[PDB]
Amino acid sequence: VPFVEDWDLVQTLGEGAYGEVQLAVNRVTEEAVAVKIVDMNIKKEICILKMLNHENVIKFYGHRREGNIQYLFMELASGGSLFDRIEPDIGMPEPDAQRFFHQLMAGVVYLHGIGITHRDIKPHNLLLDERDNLKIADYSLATVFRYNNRERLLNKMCGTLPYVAPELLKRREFHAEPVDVWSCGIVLTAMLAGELPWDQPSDSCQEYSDWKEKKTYLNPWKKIDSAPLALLHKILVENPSARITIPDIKKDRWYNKPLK
Ligand SMILES: CN(C)c1ncnc2nc[nH]c12
Ligand SMILES: [Cl-]
Repeated sequence: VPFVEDWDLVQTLGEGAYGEVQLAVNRVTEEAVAVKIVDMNIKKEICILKMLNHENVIKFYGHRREGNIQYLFMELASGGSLFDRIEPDIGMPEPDAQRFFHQLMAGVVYLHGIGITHRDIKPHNLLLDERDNLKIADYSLATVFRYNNRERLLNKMCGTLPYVAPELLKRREFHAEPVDVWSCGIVLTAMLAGELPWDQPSDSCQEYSDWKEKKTYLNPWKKIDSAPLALLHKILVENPSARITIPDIKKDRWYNKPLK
């Protein structure tokens, strides 16, 4: 079994483009963490990771260079991902979706508050701890959109097409926060319907045209109760300046509904 200083690398949790993530167990003390292995953009990632301190964001423990391998030591989420809690074509019980959505908003308010955009919110990047607490993971696409209290517009296109906001396909430059809000709306759809609404929010996508024409008698919308669906009407708004902000999501009727 491979090892790093005091830790044993004992199994693969994830295989992504950006290296492997391993379960690491201190042989002495028995503490289990996760270790991202990069065979060396990473200067920046580690800088953002060291900023992160919130119960709904993956904590960064530190890194070691060992030749051309960088090791990034991070909080372990032993509950797997939100992706594995979503039943295809069904989703999950509304009260569980609501709790995960509450946690996802707490995490995203946190990141936006330290001027960080995640840029790839999707169920594979939302991990669960042993108590099913949600942790926003993977800061490999994350970037600074606010510094010294001044906003910078983004112009890099990145993310995952079914989760990306339409302005990202159409505008030369756009605001960071409404793109992350949109991807949370697609995550909420996936949790309540167990299906993604469209391949991408482009005019050439029939499913996206159908939503803009308010055909909510179609899937996935017909599986979603009127209350969460009215919130999805405010989140999945094509014009990012008309799109609901997180302060106004927090005042939404479904957001505040007591559930099982
Ligand atoms: C799958 N994967 C990337 C991970 N699994 C468990 N805990 C983690 N902490 C950071 N990434 C983790
Ligand atoms: Cl899905």
